Amino acid sequence: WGRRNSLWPVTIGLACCAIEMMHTAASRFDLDRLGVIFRASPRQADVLIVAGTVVNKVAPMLKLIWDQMPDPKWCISMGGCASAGGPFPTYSTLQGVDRIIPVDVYIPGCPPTPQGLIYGILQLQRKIKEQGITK
Amino acid sequence: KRFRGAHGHYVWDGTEPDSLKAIEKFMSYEKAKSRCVACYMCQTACPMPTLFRIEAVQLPNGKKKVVRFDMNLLNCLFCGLCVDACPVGCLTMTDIFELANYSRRNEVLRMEDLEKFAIDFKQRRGNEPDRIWPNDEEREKLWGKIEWSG
Amino acid sequence: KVKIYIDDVEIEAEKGKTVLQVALENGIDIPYFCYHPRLSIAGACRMCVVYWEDINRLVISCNLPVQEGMRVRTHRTSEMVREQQKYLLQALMTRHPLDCPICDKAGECDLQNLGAIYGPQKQIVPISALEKEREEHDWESDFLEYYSNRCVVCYRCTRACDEVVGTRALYVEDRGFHSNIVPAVRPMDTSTCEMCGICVHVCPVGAIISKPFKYWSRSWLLEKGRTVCNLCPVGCEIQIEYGVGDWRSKRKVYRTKPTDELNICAKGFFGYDSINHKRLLKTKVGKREETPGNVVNLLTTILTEHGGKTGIVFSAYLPKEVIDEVLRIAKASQAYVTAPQSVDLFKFLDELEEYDFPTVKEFEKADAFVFIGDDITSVATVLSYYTKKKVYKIGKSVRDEKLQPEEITYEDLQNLEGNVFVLVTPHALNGEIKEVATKLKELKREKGFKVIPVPKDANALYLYEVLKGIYSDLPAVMEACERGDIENLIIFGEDILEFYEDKVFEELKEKLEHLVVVSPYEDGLSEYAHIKIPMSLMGENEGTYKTFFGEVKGKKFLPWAFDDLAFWKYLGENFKEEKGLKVVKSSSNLRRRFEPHLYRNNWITQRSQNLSRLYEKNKDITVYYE
Amino acid sequence: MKWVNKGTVERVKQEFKDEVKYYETKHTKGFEVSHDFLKPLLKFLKERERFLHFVDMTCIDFPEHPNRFQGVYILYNPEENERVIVKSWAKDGKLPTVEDLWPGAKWAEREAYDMFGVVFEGHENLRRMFMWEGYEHYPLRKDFPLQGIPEVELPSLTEVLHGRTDPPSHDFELVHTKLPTLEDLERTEKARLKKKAELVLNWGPLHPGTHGTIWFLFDLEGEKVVQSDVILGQLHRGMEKLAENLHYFQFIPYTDRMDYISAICNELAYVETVERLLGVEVPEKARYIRTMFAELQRINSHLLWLGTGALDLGALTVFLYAFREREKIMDIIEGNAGYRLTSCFLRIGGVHYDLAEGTLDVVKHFIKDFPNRLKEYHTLLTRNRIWLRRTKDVGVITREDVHNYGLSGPVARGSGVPYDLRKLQPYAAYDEVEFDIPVGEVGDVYDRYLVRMEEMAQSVRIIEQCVQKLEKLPKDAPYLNKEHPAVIPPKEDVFHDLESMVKSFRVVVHGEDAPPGEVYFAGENPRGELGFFIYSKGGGKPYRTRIRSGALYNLSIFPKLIQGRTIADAIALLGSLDPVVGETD
Ligand code: SF4
Ligand code: SF4
Ligand code: SF4
Ligand code: SF4
Ligand code: SF4
Ligand code: SF4
Ligand code: SF4
Ligand code: FES
Repeated sequence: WGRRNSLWPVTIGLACCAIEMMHTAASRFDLDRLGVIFRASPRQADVLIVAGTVVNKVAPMLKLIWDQMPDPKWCISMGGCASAGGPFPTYSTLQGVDRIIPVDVYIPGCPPTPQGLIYGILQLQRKIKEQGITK
Repeated sequence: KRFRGAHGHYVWDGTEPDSLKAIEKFMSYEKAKSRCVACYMCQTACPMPTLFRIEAVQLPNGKKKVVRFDMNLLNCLFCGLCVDACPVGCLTMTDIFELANYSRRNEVLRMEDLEKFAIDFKQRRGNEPDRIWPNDEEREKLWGKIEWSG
Repeated sequence: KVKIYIDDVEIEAEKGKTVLQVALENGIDIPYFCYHPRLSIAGACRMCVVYWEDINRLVISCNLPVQEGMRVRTHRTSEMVREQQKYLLQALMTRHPLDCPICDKAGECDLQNLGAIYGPQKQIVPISALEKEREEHDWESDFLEYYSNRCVVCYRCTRACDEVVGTRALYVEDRGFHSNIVPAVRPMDTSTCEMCGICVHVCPVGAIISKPFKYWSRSWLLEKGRTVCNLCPVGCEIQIEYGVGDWRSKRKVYRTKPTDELNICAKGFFGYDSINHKRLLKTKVGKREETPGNVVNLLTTILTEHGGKTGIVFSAYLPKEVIDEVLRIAKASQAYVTAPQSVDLFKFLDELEEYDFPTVKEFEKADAFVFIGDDITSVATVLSYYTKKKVYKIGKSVRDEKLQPEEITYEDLQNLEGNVFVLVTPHALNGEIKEVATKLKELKREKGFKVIPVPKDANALYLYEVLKGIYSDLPAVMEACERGDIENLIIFGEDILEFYEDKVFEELKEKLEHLVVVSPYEDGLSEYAHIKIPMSLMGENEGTYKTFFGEVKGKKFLPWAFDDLAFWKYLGENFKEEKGLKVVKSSSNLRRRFEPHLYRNNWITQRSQNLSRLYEKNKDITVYYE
Repeated sequence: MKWVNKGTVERVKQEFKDEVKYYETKHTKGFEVSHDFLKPLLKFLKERERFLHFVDMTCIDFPEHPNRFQGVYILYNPEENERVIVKSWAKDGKLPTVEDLWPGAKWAEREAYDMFGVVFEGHENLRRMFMWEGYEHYPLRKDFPLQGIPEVELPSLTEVLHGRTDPPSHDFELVHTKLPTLEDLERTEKARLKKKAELVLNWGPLHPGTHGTIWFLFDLEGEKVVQSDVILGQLHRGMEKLAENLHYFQFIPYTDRMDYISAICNELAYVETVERLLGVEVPEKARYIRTMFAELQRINSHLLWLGTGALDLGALTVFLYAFREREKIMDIIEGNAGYRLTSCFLRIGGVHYDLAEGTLDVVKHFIKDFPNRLKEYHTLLTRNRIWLRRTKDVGVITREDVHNYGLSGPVARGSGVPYDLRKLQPYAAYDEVEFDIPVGEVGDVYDRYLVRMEEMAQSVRIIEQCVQKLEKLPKDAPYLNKEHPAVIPPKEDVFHDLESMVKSFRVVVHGEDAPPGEVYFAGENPRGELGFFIYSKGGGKPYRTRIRSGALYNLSIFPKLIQGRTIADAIALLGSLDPVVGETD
């Protein structure tokens, strides 16, 4: 329920979904009680949180940040833009980050509320808690 | 109360608007099931119609029956334009927001789901008044005791 | 020819036109309901009010002829006109139901459009959605449904039924606020009504609904295209409404509509479903799909090495371009060429030796009409909408009775006088073909009448023009197949099934070395084929037809279409020099197996689920007027 | 805000006799000039007629015309408060450069070349603005599809990792637009600035700074910046092209996602523009609800700029307080609009809903406290003077740069220019409400910080006036102009009568019946003048909707300020210009 197993994610703020990310980190919601350290350097991070829409111009740059992370890693696509392309079916928008980087949790919303982002993280933890529990 | 959360389909429970009751004679519906008459106003008003999938048929008795209603929330703006376009009081936005999941498939609502969401939303906050926030204790941490008035 | 003013804007208008006509031509939108360019003026809806400055009075523009220097004002500059538009639209909405969510007219409704643009914008006369009633009677029909509360009683249907189609099947049931439209005879499906759908199309609202289209879609979710209807030789231009398979609608034809010229019959209005029925859209060998290139090689071998033992049976439902390419290939293969119309039509035209084929527009010049043969209204229906002069008759008369035809004898034709149009149907002369043709040939030379042959199949007259002198007799070709003189048959369509029953082709599949069937359907004659080749239907090709409305060229827009013409032209690239032909003739008399009917005139309308219901109800009825 | 005065029009006609043609629209006044005389007219309008302030420039695509591209220019006379619009056709796909007249127009020319393909002879290394070097299309062209050209199969890797090969959603398109490579990004970087110094500092495309998506390029000599450029496009999604495919009312939610920090402000600018084109009056109750909520967003937006500005220099204690106050504003907006950030509160004709019960009591509880908390941030910041000296002398913007670069919002006011559209070109209710326009004297980073601070105070005074006005209105007063045909009525009306239902169906199926014509209107958004230039050929969908970003022009002056300075001042400079990746379309 409450695990000392810490998670070190890198928040990739690209659009509006990033503003809601800051509100979750602030004094109103306490995302620390869940063991989220939030390191800023991608070299020492294991969870890639894509918060915002990914433009085709940013796709090669984002993929590089992913391959540059240690192998025990997960990825959370916050909002529909990073999940499936969101409300932008246009010539310059990448329809979902899972097309260039596997994602483990999709958080719907435009943008999701701070609690929705928290529930989404618990879901990632739920997965990991029983990912090392089967085999 | 005005939160624009996961969509829902209000059900046939007796509290339908005059517009729907006026066309009930043309519909093939079941008590406690979706009110939708497949008018396509929600999807037509929506700037992202591709996320919807609505299908209706004409039964051999002449009545109309809705056979499919799916929504893909990952391409939704949560803008509320569709609810504005519903002329029968069927489409609605609930308070449901804990929908993060592991696959694009879990973010696709079928009709059966839209009904369950609305039924639950009406069951828990149907008679709740339209207030700026519904609970003052959860807000007291940040605001404190507010001097309300009539 | 005349200068007028609409909101102080000078506009030139041809004398004889109305203010409403002129305004619409110039893009000045004036709301209107009862005016229809094809019907007589009614002046009943009053929605077209304009302020006539010259007389300081509100006047209806649909009835106002243009006069030199007249000055009118529309809602653009007149509050009086604006107030009456709001009142008139509010009046119509008083008992109009809140049916838009399920009404088939939503999106293309005159009341919904005008009511939202010029209406009251709010409810002024407070009527509950639950009290939106008007007197009503069941039309007792499986195809049409009347919603009297949606009716904005405008009398377009009554006028169209009486002035255009002429069936006189509707009447206005009791006067006043509750005036409601009722069929003169119920059940409607077997009454004088010809189920042409014109009432559905002229209705400005969803009062008259097409049951086959009800609730299946929404008007704004369909694609639209216009082309030539090939279900008979008239050549009407109709609009096909279809879906593609995306979020809006299924990949099929949903309904069809006439243009504002109201040229359409039941076959054209309810037969759209024949386009969706068991289509053959890919080349196949046996039951296995095969690439067109491989089929082209098979045919190239058949005609190159065995053309002199190959017979080609044309279809009159083929456009000129395909007929010509196939005929050119035949002449390069030394094959036999025929068409089922060689049984009756070609024998008649050979004796008549010269005929007339004027356009429908030229029908105005006739003083009288003589119908010889079948029921013209059942063969080329829309023609019955233009034969408004005196009508004489020799032959079968069922739906033609609406024209009050006078029966006569061939001996009486000698005494008619002045620009007589003789419309003769060769498929209904049974053994008197040569005799009748000989008689009409005398009449055309001595008295100068116009002898117009009315084929029952769309491009049969062009087939005759391109096959005269070289066609083989259909029975002779079949007889040659039994003898073994013809080893391969390329049959186009199912025109042949009007003379031979299915079993014959079940046996021919065994006897022939190659039985090639070119059809649009996976069922029927194509089931017995060795090689199946798709044949295009209306809206799937750019082919021209020699019809009563002229030489009309269709449009290709249905996305699942098989490129019929491209296939044949590709095959033709393998045939350059003309080699010749073989002709077989025979005196055996083949009798037609079935008489055409208003709701079933060919193998295409036969595959329409809608028309089949109408046909089953009316097949035995022979008297509709007396 | 009037357009060209009769006097300057004649002096322009007497000088360009058969080369210009004066014209008027329901909402714009301007000129049509021959190609070879475009620049002489502009230089005349700016130098000899005082239209020094550059507003915007773009192009319209008319494939049915031989020239096919009409250049559109909009200038402003601050001395007389007038606007002018100048149009001209492109000769063989070219146009004259105007960057020597208005340096700020350089980026507008870059945007046009990337969206339409128009080259500006003499642009000084014209490169695409948003797309990468080598893109093969011009998306704003009418024959280019909105979804681009799908060419590559790009399955969902998460679905492939689980064997599920079937499409995961009924709207999942496997074919995708071609994706660039890291090498493709390198060419746009090198093709941007021509080597001038020792090292090529590269702060992007993605960097851990405050405005992480903004890409910068510095030419350094040790620690000094000689040359400098910016590369945007890290958030370009085709807004202007999405509008061409939507009805007017359908674009409101897309305006929230431009400057996501102040959504209600974006909606007000857009809606106020469309309401001019359609000629829609807004009832009083809605005008005060718009004005009040637009000001609550300005406070909310400045708090973010202040919180993120404080976060840039440590002192995270200010970030927590700033966001503590933002959470209060969001509790009011979310309770009334229904969403925390992308409100989608305004509607064409008024507001979505009336105020939620008890909403005025919460605002009063906020207006009483917020004044005291503003005094905390003033002294909690100036407490540490280690940074106070780091701003009182750098980044000075002269009034010449305000007009030459087209600056607006706090950036222009901090330099002395009292350019505030809430007063110069009133909208919603800023005429019936009394407030003051803060203006600086030095024009440095500090003056812009102080300008934004009093704007929050001035906004509290505006909200206070909107509260007393709303209390005096019966809750019976309308918040929607239901009598206009282009205004979609609330569902409650449609559930009740047919007279309302037919309006909903008409607008939703066909769109509003917009008349032909053109309109240019702008709103005083927290970061500057948010302009909307709409061109209508008639119908439910606009032919072209050009969005003039006030923040975009505020960033165009960045290379001028950091030049000849130290790179350490880049963090404080960028923060004092308050840019947003979202307003770069
Ligand atoms: S999901 Fe919505 S809020 Fe998040 S970046 Fe995309 S459009 Fe903006
Ligand atoms: S608008 Fe309402 S009734 Fe119409 S299709 Fe959507 S949910 Fe169903
Ligand atoms: S909330 Fe907006 S984007 Fe989502 S389905 Fe409804 S109208 Fe479409
Ligand atoms: S007739 Fe027109 S206004 Fe009446 S319900 Fe049907 S679509 Fe609506
Ligand atoms: S559909 Fe045609 S024939 Fe039948 S009643 Fe109407 S107008 Fe007459
Ligand atoms: S049924 Fe249609 S066409 Fe006939 S009167 Fe009524 S509204 Fe007019
Ligand atoms: S008359 Fe002939 S051409 Fe005209 S619609 Fe009927 S079948 Fe088609
Ligand atoms: S249109 Fe003139 S009265 Fe009906």
